[PDB]
Amino acid sequence: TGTYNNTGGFNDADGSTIQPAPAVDHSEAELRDATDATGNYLAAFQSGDIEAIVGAYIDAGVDGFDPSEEAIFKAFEAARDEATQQLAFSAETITKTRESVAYALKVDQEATEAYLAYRNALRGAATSINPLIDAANAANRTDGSEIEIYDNIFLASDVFTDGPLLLPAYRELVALQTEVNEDLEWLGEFAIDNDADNYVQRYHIPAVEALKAEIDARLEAIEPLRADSAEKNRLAQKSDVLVRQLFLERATAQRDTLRIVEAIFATATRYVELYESDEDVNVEGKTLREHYFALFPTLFGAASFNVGVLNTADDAVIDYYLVWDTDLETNDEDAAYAEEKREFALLTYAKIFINGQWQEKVKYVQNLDDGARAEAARIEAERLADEAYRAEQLRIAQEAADAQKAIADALAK
Amino acid sequence: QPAPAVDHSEAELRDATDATGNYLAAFQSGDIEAIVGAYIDAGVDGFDPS
Repeated sequence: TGTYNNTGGFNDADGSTIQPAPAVDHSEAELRDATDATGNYLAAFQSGDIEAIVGAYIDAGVDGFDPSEEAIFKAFEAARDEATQQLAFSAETITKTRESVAYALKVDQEATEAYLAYRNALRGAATSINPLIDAANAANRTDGSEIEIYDNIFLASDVFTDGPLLLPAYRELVALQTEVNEDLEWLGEFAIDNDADNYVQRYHIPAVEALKAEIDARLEAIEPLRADSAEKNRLAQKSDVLVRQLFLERATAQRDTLRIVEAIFATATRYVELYESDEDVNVEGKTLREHYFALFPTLFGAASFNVGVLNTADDAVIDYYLVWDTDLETNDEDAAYAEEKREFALLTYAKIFINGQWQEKVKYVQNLDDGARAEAARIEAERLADEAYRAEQLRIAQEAADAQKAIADALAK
Repeated sequence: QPAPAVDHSEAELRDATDATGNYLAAFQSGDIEAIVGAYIDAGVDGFDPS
């Protein structure tokens, strides 16, 4: 049950029912295009000039302008139908934006998980390597010219920080492995034992071999985590979640404005329709057509408030499409999404107690209307039923009396 | 409700009362933002405005 007028509660034709939001990547350009496809419809309404509104949303008609009320009613009905369709599209825009936001959250969640795993692996390798380096350095008797004195790993890029860079550390580890493999081959020479001031001993080779084996065992496990971290950090940089939140806010404001636009058009259509009509009954000391005319002053303020909100909602997107303060210090952060979500939810909660003021008046007038229309059928229905019942009762009684006369004449014979 | 003489320790009273007094901290503060943040669930990551 769903129409411009309905008695079935929440409706999907307006954007009030529940809808799932799987993580599906809808590009921000798609959001911008879909939102601008509707924002062009509201330029005349947001301007506020009545002449522009009547020129844009109302059709002039045949070259010879017909001033009869029927053409005016038809034009208003067409405008109302167009507004209804625009509202139907703005409904689906919301779900599109929500799915985009969900995907944008999932990607950088996975990216930061992978980064943490890779950093932990690097920290473990750093913990494991250094003691063997010290042990091998302690067991050296050469002059230190070709077989140099080793230095502690990660001398520049401090890995123990929470969010440091991690490529220079890997390159330093690779360079250390290369240096170890280079210095290992000179241990196989024949004239390395030059003199007492520089020579080799028995325990240098086992230490060097153990260090090389540990490095080779660590790198083999380090590699896949580095690859996954790089791949996932590159992917999460191709989507921002803040602009999608802004688009969601803008589309919600657009739907809110389209609601009152449709309400105004429907009110005008119904007011024009009830001209000199049989259904224009009188209630509460006034005519039914009179009740509709009183709705405009409140709508002209509620729509003003909605347009004031939508103007800021529109201006926010244009100035913050691709610029700093929308992307932040690192690839994954929820300290900014949470605050904006909180503010948006608070604004959504607050606005549900404002539109209801005019919603209840519209519901009151509409309720008067369908109550009168539906009550002006039950008398006729019951009258027809009672007439049929009485006719059937009389017919049955008459035929029974005829049957009694029949048996009378039969057994009297 | 009846009330037979049964010894419930004052520490039990304090714990049972504080188990409820934590619920009313946001309401007793009086700030509407704290109330809506504490007693109302935000929902799915994509905030549904329906």
